[PDB]
Amino acid sequence: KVFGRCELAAAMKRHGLDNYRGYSLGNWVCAAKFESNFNTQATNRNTDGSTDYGILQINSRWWCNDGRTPGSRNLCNIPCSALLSSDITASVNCAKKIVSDGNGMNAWVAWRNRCKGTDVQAWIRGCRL
Ligand SMILES: NC(=[NH2+])NCCC[C@H](N)C(=O)O
Ligand SMILES: NC(=[NH2+])NCCC[C@H](N)C(=O)O
Ligand SMILES: [Cl-]
Ligand SMILES: [Cl-]
Ligand SMILES: [Cl-]
Ligand SMILES: [Cl-]
Repeated sequence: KVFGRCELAAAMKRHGLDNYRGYSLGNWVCAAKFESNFNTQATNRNTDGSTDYGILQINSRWWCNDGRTPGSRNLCNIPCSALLSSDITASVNCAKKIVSDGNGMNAWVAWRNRCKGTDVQAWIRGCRL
């Protein structure tokens, strides 16, 4: 599923991401924009052989099981495929665990490089939330 901008903001809010660990909804929408262009089915292989999955490009190295990332963990206790569903529940629950992990949203390199410090409120502007 390719979400609309306000559509995703709404879904993220419903699943409790808005201001989770102090990160406003706009941060999460901006992160999803540059990670996946709002596409739940996005996948990208990393140089190390792990793969990033879903709207927030969650990595098999630590967070999900894909059966093909040697030495990896599955800290969200899910198959990586659950992160590609049109229902964003698994991605949000896993993102909550990731952002609690110590480095906040810097865990997402695209957020650090393209969203951090910017006017992230623009991402939810005009949305009936
Ligand atoms: N959120 C991340 N993927 N961070 C990268 C390092 C992972 C971190 N050492 C951990 O607790 O698994
Ligand atoms: N070149 C870019 N990546 N621009 C993204 C900024 C989008 C802007 N915050 C908006 O939603 O209207
Ligand atoms: Cl957009
Ligand atoms: Cl594996
Ligand atoms: Cl599995
Ligand atoms: Cl933080």
